[PDB]
Amino acid sequence: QVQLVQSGAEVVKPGASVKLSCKASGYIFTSYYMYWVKQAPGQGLEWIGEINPSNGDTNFNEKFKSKATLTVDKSASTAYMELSSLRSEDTAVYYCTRSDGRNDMDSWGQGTLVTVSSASTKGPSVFPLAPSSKSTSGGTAALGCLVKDYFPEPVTVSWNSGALTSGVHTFPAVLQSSGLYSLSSVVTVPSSSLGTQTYICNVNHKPSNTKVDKKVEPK
Amino acid sequence: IVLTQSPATLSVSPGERATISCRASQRVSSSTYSYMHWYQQKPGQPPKLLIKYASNLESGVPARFSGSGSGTDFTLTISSVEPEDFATYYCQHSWEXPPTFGGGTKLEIKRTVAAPSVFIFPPSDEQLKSGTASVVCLLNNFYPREAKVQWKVDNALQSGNSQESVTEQDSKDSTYSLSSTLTLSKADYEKHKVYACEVTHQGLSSPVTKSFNRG
Repeated sequence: QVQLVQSGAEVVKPGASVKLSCKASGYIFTSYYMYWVKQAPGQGLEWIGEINPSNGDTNFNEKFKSKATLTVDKSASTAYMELSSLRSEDTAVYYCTRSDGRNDMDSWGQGTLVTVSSASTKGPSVFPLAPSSKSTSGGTAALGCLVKDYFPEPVTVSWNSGALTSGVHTFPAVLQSSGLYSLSSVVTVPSSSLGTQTYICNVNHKPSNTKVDKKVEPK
Repeated sequence: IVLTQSPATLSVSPGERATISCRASQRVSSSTYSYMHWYQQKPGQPPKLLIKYASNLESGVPARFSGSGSGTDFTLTISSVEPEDFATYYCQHSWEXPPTFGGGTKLEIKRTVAAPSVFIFPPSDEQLKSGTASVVCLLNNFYPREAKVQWKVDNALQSGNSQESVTEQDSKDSTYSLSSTLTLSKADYEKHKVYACEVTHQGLSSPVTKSFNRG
């Protein structure tokens, strides 16, 4: 399987730099061009530029030639993009994507959200949303995790290490009055098996290197 | 090169044909081949390659997708829409440097009216220990998106101190879910008795209240 795994979200102070990585596996790294692509929030997509990992040859969008610096480590099968002199308009999801012929872009990393802000990174607190008599409905129980007071985005939430995905809703974040974000992740399950199944939410906030697993049990 | 996608949004029922357009500001075809590609972006995911060189299905992509066109005018077609086709669709040319992308078409999926199922969650004992009380009201698997949530505390309508968030359309059933969270200090929380989420939605003939008594 072709895979591109990107580095984690980070907050960057205005004016500073950040260096993003893109680890390639499942193919010969030097046999495909690596592209990088910007997607601003709500926005669409902009090509930043290209690197040929066999030799380090690059080309850039004129729009990004002063903003972006591209390199590789062939022995780590990893491409890098360094973004310089970061401003507000640079807050965006950045993708790496491979191109076999400089035509289509056939495999994509998962994206790195770069937030440009003077505000400090903070990890979330995680609290259970326990299933109880007030969270049942026609043979189903709802349960969840409240992920509160983090910065910047994003948080990810899985259930049972990714084995529980049916019926999971991880809501879009809200901006609190504090300037910190919060969200909940919920799931509906059979009320019959509240005694016998185990539900754990796996919360990850990469900007603060914070990981919390919370077993959510009946109240 | 500027790629202009139309329409901006397209609303379609499962089983029906979907057709979206991408116009290039100049020609992106040689005499034999066309350098337009189409991607699908589902929420939180990167774009995924569907079609390359105008009409070549990417391996692994379902057969309901096709593409056509030459010169400047290109189309993507879903022959028979599935609910999992909820997505934004982008075109991209590879004729000149730099490659550029269109502004996207958002595909919305129509379905029948579904009333929300409503669940309420008192604050955890953990959270209360830290000085704050979040009360979460969940509205699950409803359609259409329009819904109203009001909080009542000892029957009194609350005027602020809540925030709502709505999901995107579900990829399997095309519904929405919504969370409303009421946030109070522990001290404010403990001065009242009854906490209620009152939910209005067109699939309900009168508002539905879910409540609990503190303790």
